[PDB]
Amino acid sequence: GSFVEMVDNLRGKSGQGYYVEMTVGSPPQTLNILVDTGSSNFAVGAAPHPFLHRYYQRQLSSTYRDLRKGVYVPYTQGKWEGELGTDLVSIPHGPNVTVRANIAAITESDKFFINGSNWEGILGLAYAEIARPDDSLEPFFDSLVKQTHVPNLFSLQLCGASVGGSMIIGGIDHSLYTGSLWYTPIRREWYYEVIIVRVEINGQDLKMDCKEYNYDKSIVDSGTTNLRLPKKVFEAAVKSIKAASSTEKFPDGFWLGEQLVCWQAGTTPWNIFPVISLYLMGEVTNQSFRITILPQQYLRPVSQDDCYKFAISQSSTGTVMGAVIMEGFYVVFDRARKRIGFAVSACHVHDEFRTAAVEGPFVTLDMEDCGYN
Ligand SMILES: O=C([C@@H]1CNC[C@]12CCCc1ccccc12)N1CC[C@@H](c2ccccc2)C[C@H]1c1ccccc1
Repeated sequence: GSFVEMVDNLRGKSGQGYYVEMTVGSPPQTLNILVDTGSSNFAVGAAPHPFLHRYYQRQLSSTYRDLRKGVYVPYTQGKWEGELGTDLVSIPHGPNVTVRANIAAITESDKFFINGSNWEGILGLAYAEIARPDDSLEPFFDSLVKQTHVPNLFSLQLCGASVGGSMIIGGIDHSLYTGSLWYTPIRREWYYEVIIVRVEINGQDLKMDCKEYNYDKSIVDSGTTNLRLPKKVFEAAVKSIKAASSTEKFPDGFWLGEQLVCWQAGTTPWNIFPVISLYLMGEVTNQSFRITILPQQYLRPVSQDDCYKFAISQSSTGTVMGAVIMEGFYVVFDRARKRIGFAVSACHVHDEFRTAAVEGPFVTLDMEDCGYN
């Protein structure tokens, strides 16, 4: 394929995020940068920090322009602060272009950088609406599309377990997937917001009002590890997953992520755990499709023992389809056509009895009733 040089341009550690090399300034300064479809700022470590091997040195970059305004990104659960500027940015294993992008130079942070993650910054790939300090700060990808002829599309193949993957910028690599691509509309351009219309555990409908699946939003977020579900959905899903996997018993805290369970090397009974199906709104009236994930996806590896964390968790800010979901699939962020495509990944981690799937079409009525207003 023509996109060959962008294949396998992602690295990472399990549960710690996928990152791509980005080259900033003049002369060149290359950093490892977290690929995050759940935020909208391009920001880099710019001062020494215990968890950073390298950082951005603005004084050494002749093309760096100070924007003379501070920037702060808040969280649950930590934060970072820095200075706004612009500089020249290229992706050596991405598109053959160089753009002047907004860059936040991180000078202080709390619980942002992860010990041993090997990334030194973050690439916010979502829309300007959620950018800090506000929506006037053009996100990187917006700059890329405005300044170059790179098509308004990227795609992600995240390969789970030391992890790897591909970010194809400007197109779709057909070697990265099998079968067909199925598209769900981007409801609104802020986060990558989608609509979930039905949930099944081992083919059994969870039978909740579909509004609950998308309260108060459902997003596709490459920077979040887990499948995160609204409290009511989480509880019903856990109750159903428990009942489906009853050939073995697990402590209550396992389902809450407070306890881990370990198996002797290569003896994890994947077969005892159910498959989970998320149905997404399709592109045609009353039409949906489903993506199916294996226990290999939602049980994350954390001696001769393999330890696993239950990687479905509770959320009070909507559903978050994180890496747990994305790792089964080749995921197309077709910004040009306001839609997200899903196909079975060529690097899909499966066993000999079951496989991750993207299947359709299905008939689902009143799907418009499922969205939060
Ligand atoms: O939710 C996120 C991202 C979205 N995907 C992964 C995320 C979610 C899970 C946590 C996390 C951790 C590291 C990197 C990414 C992410 N944010 C970016 C960084 C985050 C932050 C975290 C810790 C300290 C300071 C800032 C603030 C937030 C944010 C997003 C959008 C607007 C404002 C803030």
